[PDB]
Amino acid sequence: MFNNEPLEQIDKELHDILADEEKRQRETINLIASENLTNGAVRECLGNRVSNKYSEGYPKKRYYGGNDFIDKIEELCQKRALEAFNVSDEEWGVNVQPLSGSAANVQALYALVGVKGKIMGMHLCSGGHLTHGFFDEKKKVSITSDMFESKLYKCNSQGYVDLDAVREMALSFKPKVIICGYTSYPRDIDYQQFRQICDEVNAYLFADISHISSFVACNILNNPFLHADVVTTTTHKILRGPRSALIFFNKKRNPGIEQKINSAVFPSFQGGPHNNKIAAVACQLKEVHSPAFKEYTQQVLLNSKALAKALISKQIDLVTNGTDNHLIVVDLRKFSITGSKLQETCNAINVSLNKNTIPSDVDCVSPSGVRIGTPAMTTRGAKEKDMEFIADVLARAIKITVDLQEQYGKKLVDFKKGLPGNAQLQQLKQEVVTWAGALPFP
Amino acid sequence: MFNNEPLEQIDKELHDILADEEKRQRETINLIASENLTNGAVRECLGNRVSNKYSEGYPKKRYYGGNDFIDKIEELCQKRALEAFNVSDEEWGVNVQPLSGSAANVQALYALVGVKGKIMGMHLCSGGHLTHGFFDEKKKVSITSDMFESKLYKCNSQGYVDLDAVREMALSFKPKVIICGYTSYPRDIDYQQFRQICDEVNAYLFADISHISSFVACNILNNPFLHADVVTTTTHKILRGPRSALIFFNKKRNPGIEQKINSAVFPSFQGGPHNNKIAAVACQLKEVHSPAFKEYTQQVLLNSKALAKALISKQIDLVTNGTDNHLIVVDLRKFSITGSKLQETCNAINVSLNKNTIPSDVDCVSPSGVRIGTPAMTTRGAKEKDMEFIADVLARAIKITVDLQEQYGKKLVDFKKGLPGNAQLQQLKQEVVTWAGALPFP
Ligand SMILES: Cc1[nH]nc2c1[C@](c1cc(-c3ccccc3F)cc(C(F)(F)F)c1)(C(C)C)C(C#N)=C(N)O2
Ligand SMILES: Cc1[nH]nc2c1[C@](c1cc(-c3ccccc3F)cc(C(F)(F)F)c1)(C(C)C)C(C#N)=C(N)O2
Ligand SMILES: Cc1ncc(COP(=O)(O)O)c(CNCC(=O)O)c1O
Ligand SMILES: Cc1ncc(COP(=O)(O)O)c(CNCC(=O)O)c1O
Ligand SMILES: [Cl-]
Repeated sequence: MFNNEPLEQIDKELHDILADEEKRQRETINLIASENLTNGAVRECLGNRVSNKYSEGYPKKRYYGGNDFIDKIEELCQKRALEAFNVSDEEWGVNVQPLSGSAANVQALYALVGVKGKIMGMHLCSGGHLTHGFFDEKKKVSITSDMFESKLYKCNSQGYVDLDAVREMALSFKPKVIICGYTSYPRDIDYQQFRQICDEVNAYLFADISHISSFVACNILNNPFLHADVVTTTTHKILRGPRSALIFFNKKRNPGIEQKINSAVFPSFQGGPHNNKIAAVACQLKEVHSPAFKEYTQQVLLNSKALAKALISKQIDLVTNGTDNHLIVVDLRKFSITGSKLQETCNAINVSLNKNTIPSDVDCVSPSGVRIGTPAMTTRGAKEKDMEFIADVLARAIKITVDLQEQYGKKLVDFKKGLPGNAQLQQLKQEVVTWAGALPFP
Repeated sequence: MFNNEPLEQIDKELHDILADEEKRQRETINLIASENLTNGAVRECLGNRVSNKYSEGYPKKRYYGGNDFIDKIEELCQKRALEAFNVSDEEWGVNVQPLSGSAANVQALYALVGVKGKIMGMHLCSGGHLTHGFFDEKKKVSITSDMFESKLYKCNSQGYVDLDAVREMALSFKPKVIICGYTSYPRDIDYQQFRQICDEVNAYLFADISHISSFVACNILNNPFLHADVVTTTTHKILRGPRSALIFFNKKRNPGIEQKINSAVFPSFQGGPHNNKIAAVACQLKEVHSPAFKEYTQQVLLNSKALAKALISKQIDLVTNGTDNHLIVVDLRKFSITGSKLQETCNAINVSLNKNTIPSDVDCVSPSGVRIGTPAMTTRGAKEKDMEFIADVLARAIKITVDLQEQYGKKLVDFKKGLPGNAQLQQLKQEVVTWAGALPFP
């Protein structure tokens, strides 16, 4: 007693928009540092009937029976995760149930410190995530600042994490957890120094590596598994999996931590797991542990270095003057245009990027930067040579943005009016669409 | 620079288990009250490239651009939802971002009351959910009992919600929210009476209708939208959607609730939405609002009544002696077997059900019932005639369970030893597999 007609016959209205969405993705230069494109096999898992099953609990500790095949998939996923991140299952545990990055960080934080617990994290404005304790004078913006007591550490004026400030804060604040790994940080992290600071105050070390996870797995960047008690990551960014999260815990360092984490994910926060997510994650973790994926990750870094170097050749300033990873943050102060203005301009030319704060910024309204990344475009086959064109397109959009601002003024409402119909933008979009439309698309 | 091989070529190990899972689903008599089977169209959405997109924020208020088509899908979803639940978009608002039911409840609860906030809900043992404030002497099991202050109200000895007790509790406890709508409750709810109690104490009315959402939408059962401040529901159960949740808020009763609820989902708890989820939900919400789906829902109730009646003709006791909905809870005390033993017996015969508490039960360990539901089997085309056979199968499983307990003893370890190779079970399973295997499968 069901309708088995395909999506196109069943809901033509919805199917058009999805096909529209498909066309926009394939015709866009996607520089969102956190975005990627999943392969058909990962999308087959996400559409699988495994999502039908309710399997509250953990493998071999299910509330319900009929979970034999589900248990194999959840165990296959945990093995592949520990393998991919070069950790021993005797020494490290992992939870595959968190639905997304934010849920996983909140669940993990709760496990470690509990309600009213004290946490330290990097500020959103300096490159931290919302789930790292972010609040504002006006509001406790994140649950992580409301169900926990949070202190926030700023990066220095050159955009690097300033450890002296971190230690100064840890000794005075005395938190139970200190979080590192960030949302818009273009450089590598000194985990060892974090581990040294955490010990002095007897606090846990929490590394959130969602943005750089692939780098850590393939040993191109510093390894937080050597020093951290907990490691969290999403699977949908540089890792190129579905939208999900992973929580790693150091049993050797903290016995009895497995129970706290596992009980935090369920039943403290979540109910039934999403089995299609888990199947999809397993599928990508196998790809992650192949010499080919290491190649791709290497390619992402090469493209990022080349992109940075080309932007600098065109007189564009980058925060910290470059990158050790997949992402770059452009300081736009010399051009006197805001990041929101450039983002608007870039949408008009089918270039996806995001406005981003810089060290000088005092407000999340009017940020002075944009953040770009290479993983999506690297997934689409762009090589080092292709980055000069991306940099050229961005330089042209900056100039166009300056021209329009000269013509209509700094008020964002007035600036947007200049955008529709602009000859140069229509031309620029056209070149963007023609090059973007050509590239391999999973 | 990606691998486009199909799932079978790319991951044969994973692909076999999924086909295994598929075959077990198709060969099982699925009586899990919270389970259903999604159509190909809903799974096409789940596998869609829309999940590649990051769209933090809300429609027309996105952090990033390139969200034109994503915005159409989110607005189309909220529109379709409000229509389905027969509410005016002027009077009610809905949030479509929550990843699952538990997340949605925690988010909604936080919006209304905040940290340390006072809430009241039905106890887990009486048919309430974990997200309704569940705690135990040994620990605060749900975040809802830890981040909030919760009081729990029990049903009476006949299995009915006892309003006198709720009022007694509300006036004494003075919570900001009172929750109704349950995980294992076989009868309808008097929302009006709840609305009265809440007014007496100035508390919000929260209805969780995930198990009965279809009955509320198609108007076979009482409408909580008439009385509640908030309605929450999952989309993966009777509604037949993907795994996701919806949060409804009454704007007329509480202006400025829209912002409180919306900010709670993001950026308080979650980050990026899962667009494939939202797309999937829109697709099912269209089906919900068709006269055909009302027929299916009607059929779920016909099947449930018939099943209760057939169980009773076989001398099996039901909590509240019947049902007003899709679910039944069987009291097993007269047979001196526990729910866990019957669940084990039922997995051996490919009958999916879950152990459940009954009013007499003091502790969650060793519960004296099993909960069954008709939505999955109704989805597979089972009519009222087919229920006598299901009831017959369950009667045989109870008898066999009693015989095995006689042979091997009441200890769970000892009882399970009798299970493998049992001639009657092999026979019952084969009978089960033959009938189940034949039914339509989406
Ligand atoms: C959307 C998002 N999610 N997690 C994040 C952001 C960022 C961000 C967040 C916010 C923000 C502020 C208050 C409340 C909610 C918010 F999302 C404002 C801005 C800004 F300034 F550019 F408008 C940027 C950015 C990557 C998009 C951000 C940055 N920078 C950081 N570090 O982490
Ligand atoms: C798994 C689940 N999720 N939400 C639920 C349950 C139930 C349940 C929950 C628990 C439970 C207890 C402590 C901690 C975590 C738990 F999941 C124990 C039992 C039981 F009785 F079978 F042991 C049953 C049931 C539908 C499966 C339950 C019931 N009854 C209720 N009302 O809501
Ligand atoms: C370090 C980090 N942690 C957690 C999250 C949360 O992931 P979910 O959105 O799946 O909840 C993000 C997302 N960062 C947003 C971006 O970089 O674009 C992140 O950058
Ligand atoms: C009333 C109610 N609310 C929330 C949930 C949880 O939704 P998620 O599992 O998607 O978090 C359930 C599922 N209860 C388990 C069952 O009935 O089988 C429920 O019955
Ligand atoms: Cl999903």
